[PDB]
Amino acid sequence: SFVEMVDNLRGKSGQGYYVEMTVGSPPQTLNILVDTGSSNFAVGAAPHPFLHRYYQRQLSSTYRDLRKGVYVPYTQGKWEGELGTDLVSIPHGPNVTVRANIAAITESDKFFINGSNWEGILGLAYAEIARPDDSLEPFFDSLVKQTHVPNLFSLQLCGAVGGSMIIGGIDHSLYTGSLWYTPIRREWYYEVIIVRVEINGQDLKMDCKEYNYDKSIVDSGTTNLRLPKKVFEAAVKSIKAASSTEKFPDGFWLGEQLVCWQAGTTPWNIFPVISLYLMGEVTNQSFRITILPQQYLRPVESQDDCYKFAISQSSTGTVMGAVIMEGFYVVFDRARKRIGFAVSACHVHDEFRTAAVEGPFVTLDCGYN
Ligand SMILES: CC(C)[C@H](NC(=O)C[C@H](O)[C@H](COc1cc(F)cc(F)c1)NC(=O)c1cc(C(=O)N[C@H](C)c2ccccc2)cc(N(C)S(C)(=O)=O)c1)C(=O)Nc1cc(C(=O)O)cc(C(=O)O)c1
Repeated sequence: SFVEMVDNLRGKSGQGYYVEMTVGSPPQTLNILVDTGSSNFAVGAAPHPFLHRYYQRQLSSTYRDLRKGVYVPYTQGKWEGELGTDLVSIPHGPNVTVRANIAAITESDKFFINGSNWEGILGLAYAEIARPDDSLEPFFDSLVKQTHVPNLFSLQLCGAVGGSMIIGGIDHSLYTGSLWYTPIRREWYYEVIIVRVEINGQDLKMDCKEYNYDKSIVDSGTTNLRLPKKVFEAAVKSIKAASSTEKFPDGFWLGEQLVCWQAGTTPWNIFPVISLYLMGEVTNQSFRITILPQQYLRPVESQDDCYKFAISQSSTGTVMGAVIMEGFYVVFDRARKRIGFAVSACHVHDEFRTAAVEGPFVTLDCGYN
């Protein structure tokens, strides 16, 4: 109903945002990771060193085994298991219950995270990247087909963890400024197009096709801003440059090690802002999201302040992870093939620089084919 949905996501810093859900009759309560970079609904369905609870199909008078197996590889970990359907509802979501495909995770490899407090994954992307193939209708597609929930969801992910997932519409009480929309290039991943990248106003000077080699995606279930080999080296080089007045292990830039400062004395100001120019809704029109250092230096667990560098290389294209999403209010407007960004209530405060969604701007394409 909306207020009912605000603050429906928890997580522990750096381990992923989950929403509560229920599967089966009687209802079984599970914490489910919100993942826009995939398309399978899947829950642990067997004991595991990291699972404090799981799905027990036999205890469901509504479970229908589909007799198929399923394997899902992510960048990070992987799992396989048993396909089936069941009844699913979201306590602090809309007031509906839907029959949806469920993958019962029977074994997994580096998937579950110790102390993460979630036990499954909600893949909110399109059917074209469902496993085993696009015949396996994704939870959200079931939701819209089986009910009146509009084809739309929004994600307010908070840092410094909580946030909100508004299913079915836009809660205006949760963002300021205006919504800026970028076209979903193609309905598989949420694919978007980056037309320009700026660091403290310096242009990276690359052919805009490089920012999107071989795709750019918006993915609530990846931690980092991930950048293509070329773009990444160029960005690091500029962030290193602008902060060389300090010392870092040269593995810190690969994320393997931390940097520390004493409480309240982090030199935030020597870390540059990053600006991503996303393609607009009209010809030759952009807009930008600006990303503060408080966003790409993730705070990591003595009473010193320590940070991981949360920008990493990728060779499967750009991924606008939690790093990028945490500032902003993000609208996945499926009905209109577009992704909106506005600044969030829980945005990063700093008495000098602000994260912002701003525009319009102009340019003269940038997609990889
Ligand atoms: C099946 C596809 C839809 C699949 N989609 C995805 O992998 C993207 C998802 O968002 C996928 C889902 O989430 C997972 C969370 C886990 F804990 C484990 C895990 F395995 C996954 N995420 C990731 O792969 C991922 C998660 C994380 C990560 O840390 N996630 C945690 C839970 C999190 C923490 C804070 C905020 C939000 C989430 C990190 C990364 N990085 C590589 S990183 C270090 O940030 O740069 C990646 C995919 O693209 N698979 C695939 C991968 C590759 C490849 O990279 O090698 C190649 C292909 C292919 O066939 O083309 C297909």
